[PDB]
Amino acid sequence: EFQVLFVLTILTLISGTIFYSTVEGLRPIDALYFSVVTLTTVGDTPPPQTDFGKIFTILYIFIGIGLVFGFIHKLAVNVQLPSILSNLVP
Amino acid sequence: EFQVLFVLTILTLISGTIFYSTVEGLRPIDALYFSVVTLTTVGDTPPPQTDFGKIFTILYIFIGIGLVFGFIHKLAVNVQLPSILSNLVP
Amino acid sequence: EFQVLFVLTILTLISGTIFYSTVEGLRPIDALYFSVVTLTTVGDTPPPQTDFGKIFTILYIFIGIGLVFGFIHKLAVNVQLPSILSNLVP
Amino acid sequence: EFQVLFVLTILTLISGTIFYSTVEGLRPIDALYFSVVTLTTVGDTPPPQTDFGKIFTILYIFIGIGLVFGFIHKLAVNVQLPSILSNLVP
Ligand code: NA
Ligand code: NA
Ligand code: NA
Ligand code: NA
Ligand code: NA
Ligand code: NA
Repeated sequence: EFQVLFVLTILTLISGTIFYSTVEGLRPIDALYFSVVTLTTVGDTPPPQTDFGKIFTILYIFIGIGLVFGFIHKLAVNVQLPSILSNLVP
Repeated sequence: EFQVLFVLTILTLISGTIFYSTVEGLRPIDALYFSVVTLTTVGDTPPPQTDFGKIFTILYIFIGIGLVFGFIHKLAVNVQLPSILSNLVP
Repeated sequence: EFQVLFVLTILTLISGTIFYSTVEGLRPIDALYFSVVTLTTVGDTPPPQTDFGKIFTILYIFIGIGLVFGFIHKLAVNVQLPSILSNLVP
Repeated sequence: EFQVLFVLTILTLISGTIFYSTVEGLRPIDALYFSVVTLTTVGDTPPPQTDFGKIFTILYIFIGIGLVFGFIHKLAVNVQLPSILSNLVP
């Protein structure tokens, strides 16, 4: 489960990194950052400047938001919860 | 269900596209983009400049956020989940 | 329930409108807009410029986000859902 | 539960405050603000300017978003709900 959401999240971010670095001309790290803050809805960066960028982003949001939060709802619910929960036991 | 959330999401975005292109003077694609990042809460674009735009946006957020995420909670929960889940079966 | 979440959401937004118009010097409509996009996490506007504004916003987010989404999870789950659901019945 | 989510949220924000004030050169209050709007997804501030800042932020989002909302889903669900609910009783 977690490992699978891990991989799926990775592929989604890799695709975003390749897309924005190519079409929006971003450095890879900036392309990855944009992909991450977009899918997590933080959206603290300027929007895409090209129409291709805008269209892809719209589809990217709809298809990737569900996956990213599903993964997050496990990274802390099935991995970080116990580590802290079990330790909260004297 | 999915098909219905599909259509409802479409109508909501169409209304947003017409509204922002007319009142905020955005090109249709930019009006659609603003509508999408607003309802998904990414909000990476500058806010509306007119009071009419601000008022509509406030109402648009409250009435459309629930629908958009409901749709998303199906596009990946009842459509993208199986496609990957079932295939995860040797 | 809905009517109560309605009122609670209203009071929260009224407080935000008064606060930002006074401390950040925003016109009331802009103060209301900032309050709304902040609590719904759209956050498409520039952040507060004063330290008082930043501190209040931090507390405002933590105390109001839960309420605002609870209300939203009813405005469409217990009000907009039936209207469309029941009508989907031939 | 609440008290524990309280503390965990605190530590996460303290780490963010120290990180951004040091690496991005922000005043402590601004570092705390950035940490808060990032983890709650409001993201109304300019993104980090350094690559170290971008990388940390990516990891910070994935590890802290779940915790922050879990806490929020208690600050109003197990603390602010009764206070208003019980009082709604004549
Ligand atoms: Na956001
Ligand atoms: Na945002
Ligand atoms: Na912004
Ligand atoms: Na958000
Ligand atoms: Na933003
Ligand atoms: Na800007």
